[PDB]
Amino acid sequence: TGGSVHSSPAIGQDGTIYVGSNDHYLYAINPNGKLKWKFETGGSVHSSPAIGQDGTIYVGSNDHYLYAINPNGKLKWKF
Amino acid sequence: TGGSVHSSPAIGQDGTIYVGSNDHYLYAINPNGKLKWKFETGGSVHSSPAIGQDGTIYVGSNDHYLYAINPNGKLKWKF
Amino acid sequence: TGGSVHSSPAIGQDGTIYVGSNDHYLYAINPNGKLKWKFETGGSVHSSPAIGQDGTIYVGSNDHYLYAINPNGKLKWKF
Amino acid sequence: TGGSVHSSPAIGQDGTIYVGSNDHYLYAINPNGKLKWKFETGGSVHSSPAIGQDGTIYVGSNDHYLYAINPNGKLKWKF
Ligand SMILES: [Zn+2]
Ligand SMILES: [Zn+2]
Ligand SMILES: [Zn+2]
Ligand SMILES: [Zn+2]
Ligand SMILES: [Zn+2]
Ligand SMILES: [Zn+2]
Ligand SMILES: [Zn+2]
Ligand SMILES: [Zn+2]
Repeated sequence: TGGSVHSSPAIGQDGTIYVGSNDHYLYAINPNGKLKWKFETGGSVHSSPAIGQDGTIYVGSNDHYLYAINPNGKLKWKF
Repeated sequence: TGGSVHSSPAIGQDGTIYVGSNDHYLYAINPNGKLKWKFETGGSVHSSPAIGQDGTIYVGSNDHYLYAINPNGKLKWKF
Repeated sequence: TGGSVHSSPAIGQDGTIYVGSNDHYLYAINPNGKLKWKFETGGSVHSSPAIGQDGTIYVGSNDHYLYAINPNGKLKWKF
Repeated sequence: TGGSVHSSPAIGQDGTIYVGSNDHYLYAINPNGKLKWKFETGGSVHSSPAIGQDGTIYVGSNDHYLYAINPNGKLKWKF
């Protein structure tokens, strides 16, 4: 990555490892080690992501925002 | 929100995203992005909430308190 | 409690809420709100407890120790 | 251990307790209390490990790295 990983990884149903980092990013990583995508946030992602029934990744950041991100990496919504 | 989200989101059985923030609040957010309710606490909510069989949300805060909150947003009890 | 709750609560199979606090303690709390027991540790319990198949509560502390605690509150072992 | 345990323990399917520590290590501990193995990292392991279907332990560290570790203790990959 590019920042310390204080976030705890969540594992998708397809096996994808979802984790945040204090480099302002959220990383989706395949089990083989290659990166699926990364979603840039406005602050350090200290929160551990959560996965719902639809596969949406819910993670908070140090920019007052709670990000909802689709499995493909596009932003669903943000609070 | 109004504060950095160091808390990790818990996802309800109905799909509701439960998360805390260091703005002293606990947020219940629908999957569509709209807010269900928020419960104000006496300190920054750094702990990640937990959900039991009855749907009660258990989360700790930086005010020495462990809050138990019903799914509708009213306080069950606090330790 | 007596200290800020940075630990995230784990919920037992009987419904018991297991959480730590930075007052050096680990708290087991019944869903009704009354306390089951508390196990004193040598440092602030910042880690979130985990529960295994036998009901043992595994939680780390800021005293270099990883505590294993039986459901009744007595120490199983510590690393 | 040799450092404060800010990481939250993950419990394997065989019962093994996987946890990190700020002594730069990741600890795999049998339920009897004896250590299975430890994997040294380049920074304090503040993240809580996660376990996938294959039993791989995914944990982040304060050295910008996301470690993937096989159940036997050898490194799968790292990001
Ligand atoms: Zn760094
Ligand atoms: Zn930053
Ligand atoms: Zn801020
Ligand atoms: Zn405050
Ligand atoms: Zn205090
Ligand atoms: Zn202390
Ligand atoms: Zn120390
Ligand atoms: Zn160090």
